[PDB]
Amino acid sequence: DPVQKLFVDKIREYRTKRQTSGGPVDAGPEYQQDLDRELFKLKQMYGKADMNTFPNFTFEDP
Amino acid sequence: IDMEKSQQALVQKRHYLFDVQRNNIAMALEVTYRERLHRVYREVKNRLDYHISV
Repeated sequence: DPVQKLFVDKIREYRTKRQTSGGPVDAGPEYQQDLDRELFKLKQMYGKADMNTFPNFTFEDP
Repeated sequence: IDMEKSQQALVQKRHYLFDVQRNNIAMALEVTYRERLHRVYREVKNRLDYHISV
């Protein structure tokens, strides 16, 4: 299976990558910008409530 | 005579109105109960879905 140098090439690029995975290597600030935009949009689709607790209701009777 | 008898019989069911009122109000309270339960379940599932999607 290692006969094809392509497999090993991909494999050890992958490995070096995982070792570098101490952080997302070469993310690039455009990565962060995309994250920013899509995370907002997701949040608005999910509302504005604090995403940490059980938002209380105090339900109203007739 | 028979008209008076008819009134007397009509008296028997003179309570049904309030029976209906009670049934309606009680079941409305039950409606609020159940919908509150379902709504809290909805909110919790949605809130955790946020993080799953993240």
